[PDB]
Amino acid sequence: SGFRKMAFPSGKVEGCMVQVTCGTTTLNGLWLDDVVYCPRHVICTSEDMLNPNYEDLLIRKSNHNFLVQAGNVQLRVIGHSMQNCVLKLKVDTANPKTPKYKFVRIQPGQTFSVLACYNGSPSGVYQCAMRPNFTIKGSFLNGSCGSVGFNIDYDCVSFCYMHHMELPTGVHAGTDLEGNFYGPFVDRQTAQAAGTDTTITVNVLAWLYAAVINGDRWFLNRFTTTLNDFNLVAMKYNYEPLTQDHVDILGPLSAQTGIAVLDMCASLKELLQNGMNGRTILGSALLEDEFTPFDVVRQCSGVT
Amino acid sequence: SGFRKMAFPSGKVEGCMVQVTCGTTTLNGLWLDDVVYCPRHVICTSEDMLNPNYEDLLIRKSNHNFLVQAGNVQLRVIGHSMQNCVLKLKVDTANPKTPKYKFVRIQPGQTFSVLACYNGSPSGVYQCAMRPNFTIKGSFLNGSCGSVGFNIDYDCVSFCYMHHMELPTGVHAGTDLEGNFYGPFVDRQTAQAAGTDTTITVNVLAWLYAAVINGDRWFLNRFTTTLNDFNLVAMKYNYEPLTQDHVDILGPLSAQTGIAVLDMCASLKELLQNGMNGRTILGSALLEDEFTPFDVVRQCSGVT
Ligand SMILES: Cc1ccncc1NC(=O)CN1C(=O)COc2ccc(Cl)cc21
Ligand SMILES: Cc1ccncc1NC(=O)CN1C(=O)COc2ccc(Cl)cc21
Repeated sequence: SGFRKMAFPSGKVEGCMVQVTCGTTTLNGLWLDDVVYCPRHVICTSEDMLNPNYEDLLIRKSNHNFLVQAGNVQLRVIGHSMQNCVLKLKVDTANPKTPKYKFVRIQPGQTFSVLACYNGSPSGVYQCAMRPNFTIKGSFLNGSCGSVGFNIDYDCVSFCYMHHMELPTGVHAGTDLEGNFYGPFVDRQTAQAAGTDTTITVNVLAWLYAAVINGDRWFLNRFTTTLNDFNLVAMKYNYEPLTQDHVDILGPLSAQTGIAVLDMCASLKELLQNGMNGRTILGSALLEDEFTPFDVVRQCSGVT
Repeated sequence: SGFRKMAFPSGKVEGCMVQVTCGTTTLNGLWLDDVVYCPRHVICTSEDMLNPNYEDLLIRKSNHNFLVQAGNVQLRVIGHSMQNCVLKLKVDTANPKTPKYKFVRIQPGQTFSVLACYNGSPSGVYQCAMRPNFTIKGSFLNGSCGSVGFNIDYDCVSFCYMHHMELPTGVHAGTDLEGNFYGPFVDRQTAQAAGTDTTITVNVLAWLYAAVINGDRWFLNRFTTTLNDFNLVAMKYNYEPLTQDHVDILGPLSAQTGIAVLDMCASLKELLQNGMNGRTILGSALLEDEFTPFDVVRQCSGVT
């Protein structure tokens, strides 16, 4: 028992981290097979970042301008290309530590682990959710660009995120591994509206189920609700409307605990309307939304 | 910017995890050089656990009864010995993935990362603190025994914890890597009092400094306090008394922000007495104590 914000073991991803330098800019790159992926803004100076013409900036660069170093050793760059907001540097050596991997575009509300890196060296690992507005609330500093987000299914690493920037509001934005930004963001130093965010309802309900499994049950009540009634409350409190697909994904947790999904919705309704009255749930004094129903099942079953 | 409960990258520790089986019990072991360390209760059956005579139980075991498997391959056991509550199994092969390492006994209030494992396979990584009462609030299930806690200083892994048991209260207890339990616990299935716990004051103050660095500053006030006055409040709210050694450890954070330690103590005093009035600090609705002043400095500087 016990429930923690757990990240996937980062070993398979640590083996892929490299440092990429172009001119005076150094950031992180991901070396998979004979290709190194990194944010295309590695080719900019600070002066270029207000409105960079990436196509023109990249034309001034040759393979030998991209310095790629895998810890101690230097990689030989034999090709370079830009795909959306990422650069792909072809190297003459396939990474011997390349794990089985996939590139995936995650849905808002899904979670993943981030291996924060600086100068190609891993500094720490944390779990987070892709917000409904396609931002992530990470922990990143200057030099963290190129750090990646991922999930692991037994021996396969599905890379879903590459870090690009911090918005003026302190939140984070990035791309999938094909260089497409999540959300409306562009890789330019401009103020950028991140949409209205909402709380990931299906994940809060999953976390209330994790709470019951682990013995925190004070919030359970004698009530039930309907999807319509619950959604009027979700509306008022800026929670994502609950759908039958979310109820379906919560089936395994409802089966394990014997608590019907709509009954858990009535506990969440009372918590939204009344607050937590100075009490905690799984060590938190707020409703947590960074655990998916899959995360709860994985953590509560002991999947490796 | 941003502040997360970040764990150390687990790669160096994943390389050391093995499965240890003795009879019908399987748990995790730590393979460093030519020795595998694991909880001594691997030699018990469920019947033995009410009051095991470990010396007698171990005399019934020979080297060949300890099945050690490093993922796919089997290790040959050439010696076994019990040191406090750990077994040390000498193997004929030194672990080729052994990192630079140390065994350390951590102080209560210090933090570390845990790589939760099942059947010798890593399942996830999370950061936690050793509570003042020498328990840890982890996330562990049956089979997690032998999972380790550690910290990393550049290339050196300091192992500080090995998981042994869950107390009837759902909290966790374990040993240093010499097999000495943290706290008054014994490796026996008996109800065991974990002392009165307290909140780690120096870590809450470190986290309020992390909040200011990251822009959360609503809790700052026009007041100051003294160590004596602050300690009367710490007493009432079950917080550890603050000492000059804690103020000294907070020096770098006070220097970075320009907020004197006693002025931050006055913000913490007002938060203890008034609560957070429905507001949050770094995404938390309670006062967080799982970040040491070293953790805050490391996270806010980008140490790899
Ligand atoms: C400093 C920091 C902290 C956390 N995560 C990332 C960063 N770094 C950046 O954001 C880099 N960067 C700027 O600093 C400003 O101009 C930009 C415009 C576009 C893009 Cl892609 C990057 C930038
Ligand atoms: C189940 C679980 C969940 C989380 N962490 C650990 C465990 N496992 C245990 O605690 C094993 N175990 C018992 O189950 C009961 O008897 C004991 C007495 C002493 C010692 Cl050392 C171990 C045990």
